[PDB]
Amino acid sequence: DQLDESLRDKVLQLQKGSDTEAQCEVMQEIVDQVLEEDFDSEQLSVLASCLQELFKAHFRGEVLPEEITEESLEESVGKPLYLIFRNLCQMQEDNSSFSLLLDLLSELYQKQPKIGYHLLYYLRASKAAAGKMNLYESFAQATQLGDLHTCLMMDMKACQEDDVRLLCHLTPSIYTEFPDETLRSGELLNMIVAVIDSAQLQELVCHVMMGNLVMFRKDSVLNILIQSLDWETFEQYCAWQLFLAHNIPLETIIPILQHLKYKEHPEALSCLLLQLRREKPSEEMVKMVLSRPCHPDDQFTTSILRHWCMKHDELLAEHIKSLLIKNNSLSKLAQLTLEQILEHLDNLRLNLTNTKQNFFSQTPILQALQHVQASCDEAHKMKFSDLFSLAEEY
Amino acid sequence: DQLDESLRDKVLQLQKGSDTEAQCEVMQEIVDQVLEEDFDSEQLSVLASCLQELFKAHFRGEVLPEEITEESLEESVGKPLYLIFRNLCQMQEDNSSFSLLLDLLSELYQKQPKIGYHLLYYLRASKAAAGKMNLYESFAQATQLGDLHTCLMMDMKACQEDDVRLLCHLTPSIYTEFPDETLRSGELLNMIVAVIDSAQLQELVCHVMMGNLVMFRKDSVLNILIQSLDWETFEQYCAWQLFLAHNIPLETIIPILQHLKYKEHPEALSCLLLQLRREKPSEEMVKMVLSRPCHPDDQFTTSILRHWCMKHDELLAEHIKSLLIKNNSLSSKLAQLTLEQILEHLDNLRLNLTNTKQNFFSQTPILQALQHVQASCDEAHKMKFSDLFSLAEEY
Amino acid sequence: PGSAMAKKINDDIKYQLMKEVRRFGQNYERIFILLEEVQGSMKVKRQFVEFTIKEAARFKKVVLIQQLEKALKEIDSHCHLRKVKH
Repeated sequence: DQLDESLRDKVLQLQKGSDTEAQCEVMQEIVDQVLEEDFDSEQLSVLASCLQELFKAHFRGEVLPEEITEESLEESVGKPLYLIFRNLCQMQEDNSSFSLLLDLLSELYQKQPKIGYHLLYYLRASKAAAGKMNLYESFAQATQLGDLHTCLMMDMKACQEDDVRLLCHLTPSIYTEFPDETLRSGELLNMIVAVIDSAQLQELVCHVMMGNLVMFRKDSVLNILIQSLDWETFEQYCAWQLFLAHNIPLETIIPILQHLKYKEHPEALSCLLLQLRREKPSEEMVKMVLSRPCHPDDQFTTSILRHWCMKHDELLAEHIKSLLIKNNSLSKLAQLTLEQILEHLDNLRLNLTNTKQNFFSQTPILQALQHVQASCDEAHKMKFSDLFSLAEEY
Repeated sequence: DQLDESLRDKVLQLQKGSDTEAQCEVMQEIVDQVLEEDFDSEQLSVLASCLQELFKAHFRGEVLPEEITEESLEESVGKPLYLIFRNLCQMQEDNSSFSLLLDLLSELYQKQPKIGYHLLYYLRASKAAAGKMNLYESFAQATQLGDLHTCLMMDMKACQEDDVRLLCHLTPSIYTEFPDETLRSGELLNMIVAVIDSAQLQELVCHVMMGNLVMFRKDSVLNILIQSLDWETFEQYCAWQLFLAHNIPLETIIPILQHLKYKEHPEALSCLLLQLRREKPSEEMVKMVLSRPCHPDDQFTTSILRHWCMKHDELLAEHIKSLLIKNNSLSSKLAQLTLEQILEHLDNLRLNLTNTKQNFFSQTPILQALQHVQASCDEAHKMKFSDLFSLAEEY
Repeated sequence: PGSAMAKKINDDIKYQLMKEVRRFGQNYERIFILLEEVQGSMKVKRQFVEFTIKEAARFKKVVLIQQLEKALKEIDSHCHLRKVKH
């Protein structure tokens, strides 16, 4: 016992005779000879073995046509192995053939772990699918683990190892028709930014601006980026570029700055630094700039301050006044925060000499300066002699 | 040709007793033994050869100390070869011994090209010269080439090959002290962005923003950028970052767009696309963006159009009219060809915008300009742009 | 064709080769130190070079492609001498 004898010739029928047209019409037979004769709930596994070796012609090479057109897709859905899917979309839910075919698939994916990202490709490529993705949902249900996200991530990772051109092609449709299982967590992001070249990164960046792709929501994003500080230089770099495309305000992610260490987060710091420049500084943004501790090597805080104060002398001075006074009142951490803020200001002052602009000589700073002198011992007052004594007059 | 015996004995004392202080006092003796009188002429040829064979001992071990303090610099430069520099720092451009002592170096440079960037180092390392780089200009106009730029480009490139950590250290004073030589040629930039990591990229980016480094000025940059279109991917990414750090207006370099090709400048297209997002669109910018060829796989155009048409709807519509006017009327052949491109771009935007809820094409200044333009073009196009032009009828 | 180790060592390499192409700078010695480690016939050894070229092109790493081209030259000559010798 092995194959079914009334079927043994059908196993090798289309093994040679291979012209696309006389293949799909010589395939509809195999569909309907499982309905009439039930073929158990176990005979499903034997047909999977002799079709895996049958369609090796297909899995190697490319899955995508050269020219990106609807008929170019239709040419690749016309391909023999893509008929099964055509059947599965036309059917109905309560129909017991909906699960029967599904269990043939859920067994064929089990042997060949690449039917998954094919399934995704079909459901976009073919217009017999009608865009509907519920068929992939049905598939991931059937799969032993039963989870859609876990399944999706397996398929995409397979695709990202096999045909990156396809992974880039699909990425808009995946993030669109499955927002819940995609947007929140950036494993799918990490997958993409680990294979995409400069052309593809642009390809994707345009989709975002066309509004044809969303890879982040404002609630999900800051978490993803936190996770990005681990990735490879260019993955991180690619991630920020995709973020910058999205138009979420920099305020949403400004807390990330607490997580950014000089000696180890340069890609992340660079991008953020070069973005912070073009921003009307909110109070919180100032607060975070000031919150990073003073290393003599870390030039980032004085970079961003010098730049902000050119463009926004007073608005900034206000912010420094508020926070200064706010921490003046509030002690152990208050004095450490105050000291750190004072130190930062001193670095800026020892820097700003190279310009004859006036930031440090305006009232809202001056006010806040002498005011916060009160709550100081000689340990501080003598260190920042120059800074304080710059505000002698009142 | 062979060595003078008074000099010869003291050569391999450095070799035998290889202890710092004594060697340098033994080397000081060679400086005083080069003066005397005539003392041949081309004796340095073999003199530099032996010292080269002697000093190739430290021309392998990387130069910058582990700790970078101003005393670590002075502590590190206490090498016998470096004292040869010290003497020249404590002289004058109009001395008999000077142009003779320099010629020793200019003969040694041929037998050890790594002396070039070593000089550069010393001048900025020791406060024995503080910052008197004038010595290098002498050194350059003393090389066979006699040109300073070309002489500098040789050492920095040599330095990039040999000690990229030094290259990142020297950059600021190179760009600072030789602005004329540096700020213009994209050779030094390419060089630099070809070896630096993202850690060193930030360091540069910060120097610029602190105002302690300028790597291009506005009248030079656009040319440097056209050149980088031909560089490696990351080299470009870095280039565009350093640009973003100088705060030269995007207006300056906007003409670059004519050059940017869909299929072959993805890096700069990205970089630019995300910079244009931040800008209030000017007349120029709108003209540039529209100028790009309509390529059905190029999404740069409608991407920046959409985003402008949605942050700055009125200002854009203004600019779009302005141009439509400037093209319908004022070489008609070229005019009509250019105007066709604009129309195609506009149509693409029209189609995109139907996936959202914005009354851009609704606003009047747009219609007035389209309405006008239709009556003055060939009837073949009038029917391709049916959908586009039809949206004006109701006026 | 080969062992469990080889099959996998070749996968670990492919991965690391891709990380290595995406590094900043122009030190490709790490790439070759790695490419020497590939397991199997000169066919597959040259398949690893071919692949690295495809990658380095995406990143326009022109010098690196030159040096990969020289490995390819050397892998070819050796193979040409194989037939001559055998």
